[PDB]
Amino acid sequence: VLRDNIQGITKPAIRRLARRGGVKRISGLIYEETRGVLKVFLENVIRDAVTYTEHAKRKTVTAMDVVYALKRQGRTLYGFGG
Amino acid sequence: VLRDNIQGITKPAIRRLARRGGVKRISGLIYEETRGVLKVFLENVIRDAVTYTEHAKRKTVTAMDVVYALKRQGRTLYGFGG
Amino acid sequence: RKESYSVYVYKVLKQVHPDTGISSKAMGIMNSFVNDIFERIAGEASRLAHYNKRSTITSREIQTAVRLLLPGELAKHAVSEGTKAVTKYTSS
Amino acid sequence: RSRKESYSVYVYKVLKQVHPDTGISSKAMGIMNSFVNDIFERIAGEASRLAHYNKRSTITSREIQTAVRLLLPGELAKHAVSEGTKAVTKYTSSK
Amino acid sequence: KAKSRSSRAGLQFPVGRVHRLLRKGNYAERVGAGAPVYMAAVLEYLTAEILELAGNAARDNKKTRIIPRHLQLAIRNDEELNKLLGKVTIAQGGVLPNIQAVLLPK
Amino acid sequence: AKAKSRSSRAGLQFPVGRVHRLLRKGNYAERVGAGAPVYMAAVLEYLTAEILELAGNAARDNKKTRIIPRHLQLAIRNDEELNKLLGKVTIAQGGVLPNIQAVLLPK
Amino acid sequence: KPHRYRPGTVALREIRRYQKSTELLIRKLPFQRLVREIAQDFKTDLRFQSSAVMALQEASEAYLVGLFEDTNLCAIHAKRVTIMPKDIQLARRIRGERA
Amino acid sequence: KPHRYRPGTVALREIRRYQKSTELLIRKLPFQRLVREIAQDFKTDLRFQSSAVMALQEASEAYLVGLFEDTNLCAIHAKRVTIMPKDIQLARRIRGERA
DNA sequence: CTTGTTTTCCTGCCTGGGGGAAAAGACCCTGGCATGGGGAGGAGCTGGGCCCCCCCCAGAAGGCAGCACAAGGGGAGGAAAAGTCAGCCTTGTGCTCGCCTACGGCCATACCACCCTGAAAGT
DNA sequence: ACTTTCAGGGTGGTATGGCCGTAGGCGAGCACAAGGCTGACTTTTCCTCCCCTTGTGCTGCCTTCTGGGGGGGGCCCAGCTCCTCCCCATGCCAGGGTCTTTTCCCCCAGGCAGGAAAACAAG
Repeated sequence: VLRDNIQGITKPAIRRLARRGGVKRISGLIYEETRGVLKVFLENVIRDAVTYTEHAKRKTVTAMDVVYALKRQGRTLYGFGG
Repeated sequence: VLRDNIQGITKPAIRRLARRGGVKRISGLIYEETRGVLKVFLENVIRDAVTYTEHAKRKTVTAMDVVYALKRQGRTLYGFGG
Repeated sequence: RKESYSVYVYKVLKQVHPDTGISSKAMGIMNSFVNDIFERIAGEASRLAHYNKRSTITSREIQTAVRLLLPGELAKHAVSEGTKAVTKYTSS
Repeated sequence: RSRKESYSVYVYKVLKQVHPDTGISSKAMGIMNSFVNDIFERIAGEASRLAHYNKRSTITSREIQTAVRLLLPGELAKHAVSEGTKAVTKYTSSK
Repeated sequence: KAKSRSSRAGLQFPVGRVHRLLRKGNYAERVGAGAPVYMAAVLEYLTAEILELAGNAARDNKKTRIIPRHLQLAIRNDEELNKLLGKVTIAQGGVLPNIQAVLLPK
Repeated sequence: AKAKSRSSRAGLQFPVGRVHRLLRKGNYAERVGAGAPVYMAAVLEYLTAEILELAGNAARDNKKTRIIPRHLQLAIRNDEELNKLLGKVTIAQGGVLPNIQAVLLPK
Repeated sequence: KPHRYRPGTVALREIRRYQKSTELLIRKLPFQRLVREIAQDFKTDLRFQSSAVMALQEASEAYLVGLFEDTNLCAIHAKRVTIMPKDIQLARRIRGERA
Repeated sequence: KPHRYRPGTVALREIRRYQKSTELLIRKLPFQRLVREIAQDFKTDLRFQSSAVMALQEASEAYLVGLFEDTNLCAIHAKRVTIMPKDIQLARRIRGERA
């Protein structure tokens, strides 16, 4: 998992997400744009979750850590506890 | 203070607000849309302010009531106490 | 051990939909909903007491927290529900 | 008339430290007081939520530091954490 | 003659556990006697309101069980519930089927 | 013993004792540690000094010797970190940043 | 014929002037009347602090100016320089006020 | 010659198919590797609960779908059906993620 | 590419008003003392997160055809911008009234705290 | 179905908050200019909108191959629990050092007149 895993978000996957979003046609640079946007979002959430994990003096990120990190960013998530 | 005071937000005032927003050209339908948007925003803030005032068993709405109403909507205001 | 509202969400489901069941995934979601609304109402009532320099959360602070947090017709029915409960609870 | 309280005195001392020859107006001082109260409330609420998440009863400098890390952006949080740690070290290890 | 307080208030939500949650939640120094009753009435009302619409959605799909999809359908179809839970993600809930009218063939 | 100020002991200007009292009476936890007020009063002093320095720079740029709300707003909206911290905050009588999109400028 | 400025340069001068200032761009009396008229529907025989009305006005000006900035960005997106109601609507829908 | 579909009908049927489902649209293993690669710059030797990675994936997918709806609105604003990186940029800026 | 024309910046002069210092006090912070309790630490246990193995088929990737959509150009019209002129209504000032709010004082009941037990809800 | 943890009953104490009284600050209300801002009309220009056309970039489809998903097994570390106890935080009281409110006056900001300079747009 060390290097260049952003390409694992394949163009078919991004098209599936866009289709769920109601998008009909997709330009070719959208895939790179989406990879960057998702990377920024994930960096924010995982930084907040790791902060909680480190404060709890744990070595394992729990689903509750992610739920708290999402709550403090304004995106509440139901279905993983809380 | 009883009827039709939304028209007191005049077209020159809306133009000045747009100019502070950096707008160069304004359509003639923008004024009656800005008035409705402002009306909705003021209704939302004043409802919460009056709810705070009634909870405090007061009859005069205070700057602190308004500040709490604005804070509750993610619109924290500096300068009028708090 | 751990606690939740599963016993009471189920007893509420059997009152509005006596035949319909609930998945453990849907029940776990309903538990996050109840905990999220409780912390919303209690947090607003906590601030309401602090603004007024009170040290007690009474039914008045819960009633005002409900009217601040819930939308129009949800608040009218939630307040009518809470008021009806306290009226019957205090009167025997 | 009941006496109110504010951060104006300490804001003024910090201002005379950072800019010895420039003043401040009453409205700017009110904004400074609102800012200090806002940040205090933010950090204290975050530390309270942290201590509740970890089933703790005491809000500690550890909770304050983790609230600061969760609330401030990169360089601001770095420098605020450093300032808080140095202040607590001076308080505990001297005088 | 040791009646429960939930039975005294006529509710199916736990007044005693709501009272304990309010007392140990660091919300104020004191908690009044009617506050847990009011809070447990509001929570019960909201839970019933959501479950009714979720069961309606489940019956709409000829399913006898409420699932996260049905909860999502109920929340997003109800205008007041959508406004209340406007910043909430329901896991495995999906989205409402919605296509912009410009994307449909002429 | 001659009462020694905890702010002086910590090295700060902000009121460590008043911060402790506000933490204790704010209903945040059952207990408040001894280092929590000292840490919070240091963070609040650092964040005050940052804004005050930037606003003093903004006042000097305008050839004023007294900070007014305009200077605080200019400091906040020109600092990347402070703008992010106070992104949902309205400064009364602070104005907006000078900014015109290139599309609207004359050709 | 007299001297006349081209359409759009006085607008730029006004943009510069109003972005250099901090004063309130809506007259205080009509805004106060609007605030009282709106509060009537929530509670009759209400009173207001001058500071309360001032806080409401400052909040409203900040809100409207930010909304106009987003509206201008939507107008430029649609390859226009004139802002239209649909630009305000798109801005509000994206920021989450229209859904 | 064989029969083929016109460009757009398959797009609409894919929209209809993926708007009726709830399953995650990203492959779980490459999403997990991405999450573990991002977390490596915050703390080395991090373990992850399977439910934690699942929660991250559900949050990320809901965020991307909600963003693509706003991107589609911005694309339609410019009299288009194809979404471009500038539509995403405008949507994120108006949302507040780019300011 | 010049010259006239509005508009804004700069500088000196006058002025006023609001902020920074001074003083009395009042109020809460600190020191000192006693004390229960929470959380840090040393074990012990086991649940699950990691890691490897094998298989397979479902999905991704690359290529090709073809088409439909984005974009640029051109032209018409209609709708803002700018300028001018008459009016009106905001605002700054001044005077009045009385209502509401905030404080004080007294006390009453409502909630905390604690000791026990039975039952509710968690596994 | 067992159980074991917690909600309910009864009692003591006091502290928070409710009620009556009171005073003044400030919010509402009324005149009264007057002049600066608004409303309206006119010109016309320039920006929006529509139509056409090109080519390029996107989609749809087909085939190959990879790698994600799904079991299967081992393991060892990390999270959780339990028991000690001790150091820290809490509660309380006495006394002064700090911070709040009032007073004032002098310098920094506001207003204005006059001149210089800087873009603008016509030719």
